[PDB]
Amino acid sequence: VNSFSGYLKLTDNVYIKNADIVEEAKKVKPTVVVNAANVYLKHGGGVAGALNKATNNAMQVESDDYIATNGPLKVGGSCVLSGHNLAKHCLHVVGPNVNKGEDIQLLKSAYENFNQHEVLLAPLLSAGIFGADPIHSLRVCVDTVRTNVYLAVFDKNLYDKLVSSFL
Ligand SMILES: CCc1c[nH]c2ncnc(NC[C@@](C)(O)C(C)C)c12
Repeated sequence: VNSFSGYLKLTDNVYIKNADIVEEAKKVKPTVVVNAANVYLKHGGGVAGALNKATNNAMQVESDDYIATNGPLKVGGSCVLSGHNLAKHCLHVVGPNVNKGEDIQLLKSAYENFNQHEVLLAPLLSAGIFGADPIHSLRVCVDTVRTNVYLAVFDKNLYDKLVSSFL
C-alpha cells in the first residue's frame, strides 16, 4: 500500500492520473520523482522547468555541479539526484527530443531506467515539448517498465485521450 490517490489502473504495474506533477510530488513526497531532463540538465521549460521552479532553483544549482563534474548525460540515460522539497530523489531521465531529430527508438532505453526503482511518480517521457506522440510514449512505458509507475498527465484533454485509446 502506498500514498498515491485517484489513479486509474492500466496494467498490473502502471497507473495514470490527470495531475500537475509538481503539485502531486509536493503532496505525496514520493521516494522518486522522474524529471523530463535533457543531457545538460538545463531545466528551462516543460516538466523540468516546472520541477526546478518548485525547488526555488535548487535543482538547477545541484544539476550544474553534477554536469561540471561528470559531463552530459546520454540520450536514453539518467542520473539520480536530490528530490529537494518534492521527493526523496529525482531521477533525471533523458528521453529523445523529436524537435532535435533524436531517434525515437531511444525512448525504450529511457524508460528502462525506471526499472531500477520500485515505485516512481513520472511524466510520459518525450511528451510535451520533446515532440513525441504521448500515446506512443504510454505504449512504450507499459511495454518496458516493470516496476510500479504513477503517471501524472498535466493536460486534462490529453489525459482523457490517453485513457480512452489505451489498449
Ligand atoms: C510544464 C509542463 C508540465 C508541468 N507539470 C507537468 N506535469 C506533468 N506533465 C507535464 N508535461 C508533459 C505532458 C505530456 O504531461 C503534458 C504536455 C500534457 C507537466
